[PDB]
Amino acid sequence: PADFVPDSVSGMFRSHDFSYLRLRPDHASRPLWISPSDGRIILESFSPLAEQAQDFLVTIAEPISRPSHIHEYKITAYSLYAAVSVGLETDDIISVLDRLSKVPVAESIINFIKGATISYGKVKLVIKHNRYFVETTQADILQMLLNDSVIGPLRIDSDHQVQPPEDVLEREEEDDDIDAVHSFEIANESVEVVKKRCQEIDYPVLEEYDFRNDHRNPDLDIDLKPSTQIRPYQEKSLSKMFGNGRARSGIIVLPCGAGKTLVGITAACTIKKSVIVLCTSSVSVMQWRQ
Amino acid sequence: KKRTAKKNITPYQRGIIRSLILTLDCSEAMLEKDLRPNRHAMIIQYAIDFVHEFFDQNPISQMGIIIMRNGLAQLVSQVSGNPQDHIDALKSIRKQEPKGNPSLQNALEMARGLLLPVPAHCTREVLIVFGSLSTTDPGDIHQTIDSLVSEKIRVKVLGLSAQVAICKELCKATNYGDESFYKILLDETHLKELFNEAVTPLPVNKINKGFTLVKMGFPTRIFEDTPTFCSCHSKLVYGGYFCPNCHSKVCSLPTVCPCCDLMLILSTHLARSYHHLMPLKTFAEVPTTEKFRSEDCFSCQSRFPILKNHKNGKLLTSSRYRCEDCKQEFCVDCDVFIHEILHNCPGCESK
Amino acid sequence: IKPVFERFSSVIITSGTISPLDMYPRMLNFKTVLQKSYAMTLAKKSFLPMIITKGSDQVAISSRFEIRNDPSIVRNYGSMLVEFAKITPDGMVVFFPSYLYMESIVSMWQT
Ligand SMILES: [Zn+2]
Ligand SMILES: [Zn+2]
Ligand SMILES: [Zn+2]
Ligand SMILES: [Zn+2]
Repeated sequence: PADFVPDSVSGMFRSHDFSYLRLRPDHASRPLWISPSDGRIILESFSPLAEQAQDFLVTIAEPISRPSHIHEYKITAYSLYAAVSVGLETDDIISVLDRLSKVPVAESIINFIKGATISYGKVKLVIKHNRYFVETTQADILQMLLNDSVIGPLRIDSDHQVQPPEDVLEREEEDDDIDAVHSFEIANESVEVVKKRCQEIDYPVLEEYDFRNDHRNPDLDIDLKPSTQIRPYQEKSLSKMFGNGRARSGIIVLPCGAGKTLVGITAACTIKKSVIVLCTSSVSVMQWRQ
Repeated sequence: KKRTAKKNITPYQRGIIRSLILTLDCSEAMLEKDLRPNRHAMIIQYAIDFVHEFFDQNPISQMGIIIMRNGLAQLVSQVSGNPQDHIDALKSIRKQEPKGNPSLQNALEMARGLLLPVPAHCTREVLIVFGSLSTTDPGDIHQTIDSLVSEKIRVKVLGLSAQVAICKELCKATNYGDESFYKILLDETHLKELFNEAVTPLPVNKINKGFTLVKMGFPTRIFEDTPTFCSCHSKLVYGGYFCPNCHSKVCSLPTVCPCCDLMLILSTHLARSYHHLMPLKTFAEVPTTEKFRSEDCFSCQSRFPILKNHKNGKLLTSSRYRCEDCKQEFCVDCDVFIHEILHNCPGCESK
Repeated sequence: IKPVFERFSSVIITSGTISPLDMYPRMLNFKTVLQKSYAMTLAKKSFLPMIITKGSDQVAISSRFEIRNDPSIVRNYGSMLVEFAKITPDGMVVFFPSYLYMESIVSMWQT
């Protein structure tokens, strides 16, 4: 498959015991209580940094319980990817959680958090001459691109070309990561192989969508008017999906019938390239259009 | 490390009688989300609390409530001396929701009109709980402010999270120049104490003004029960008071006689006043190592004194905050209680 | 300038803003003695310089791009201005970099 199971891997990390599990020394002085084995975060009223802790937990995971006294924590692989893309420091976040949470930080949970902080939503995909290449702003991205079977083996040793970046961008890697770093140009055949390798070796790359570098695609007959309705969840989802500069292909669950396609229309206008729209059924397609 | 008032330097005069006309703020601004329900709900709740408190401590005054909706000042409680009416009015309002812009000018003019009947010995006042950051005036404002200060009408306002120049001018203007009355808040607890300090009478340094003897008389409770009959609400009420002079029944109150129109009181109101006039010297916190006094409380008998040499613990302080004139100790709880609730200093009473 | 520095002997230069205090000896080609700057000794903060480089979209903004529209920038600035108008009490100023800039910006703000 060309996709990685980790996106829908949410629903685990909830199980513990009392013999092997020791009492967290921070339990004596801990405004919250991050239950690691259960994946929970019992952030009682004693937490003075409750807002920041809740923000960090919602980024990294999904807070299942939000009681009046204390909160709850749940594990979500998609939530883990979102937290990794959040940009917070992994070590600093772990230290803050250990300080606030009375329970000590679990080994498996700590390792998952550390992996998500850098690896999760932090893959390196360099670009040369405004295209997709095998590199990374960080050191890890460049090593992965060099060792990538499709990124490296299918990537030409030339560091970057404006024309190759516009046309060929090992296919047109418009879904690559930040460009203008140490990287080398790649061909225009097999992005399917590249993404298959990324999902197989579990490489969540912070992808973008360089629409202006989509030189092959002429700008389609798009009227870039945002006059359609905008909603708070809609605009925040747009902010999340557009990422930095160029947009990116992503997944966002939305309330259907509540202006779900509005953000999609806005993004399609934003890229100013060839876009198509799909709804459930053709009759439903007409109904949504009307 | 202490947070105490250094000294009270007007312990000679206050306005004992009052006629305070609290004016709320019910306008679109008060609907933002900074205080837990909103501005507005929390405001009205604390307003109820303040009404109870103020009509307790100043039980001889009146009060009227004013809102500011849609740029209009709509009186919601006539100036009256019965707390329950105002309480009910606020109850009613709290279920209604704000709109329009706050028209400070209109509210001011409505007040100035409202307080005309108040006689000379009675003192006027207003308390704007201003919440927004603008006004919308249908006239000159400095005109009104000048009329106000001409009519000897002190004004105190409690802005929300900002400072508005005109309001600062307003407070500085009416209060004989001495600017201290535009206190604005930074926290809910700060707000509670704001209202609390609004409760007391208000001195700064009073100009020499007319001081006037006021006729009033005290009633005597009635006895009969079935003869229920009232001359202030025209009902049957199982027994009340008698004006000493008008000589007509009046349902329970410190109210004004509705027949011959003279003030009625028992004394306990006058006792509250006495408490406000001449308070105590602020209790001093005894020196940590220089006290060498009795190891107990005095009014109470607490065991919270010291610890005798404990590196940092004893180096901290010696809970012996002791009043001056009687020069007897008192634990922190006792001193807080004396200076808050009952003002007869225990030891200073006894000699 | 040269004639006045030739004519007069004791002259002063003063402003609440001059910086750096060496460009002026360079450009105007004149001799000085005391080039001193004074520090605001305050027992309190008293003012909050800031550099709002990124709007809500966390996007770098300026007027440098053009003298034109780019609805991202426009909407960002408009949001900035309106939230300030909500928050500050009476009295606020802005200083656009050039007149045509203001003309276009406000025209399409009214848009
Ligand atoms: Zn009656
Ligand atoms: Zn009478
Ligand atoms: Zn005691
Ligand atoms: Zn005493």
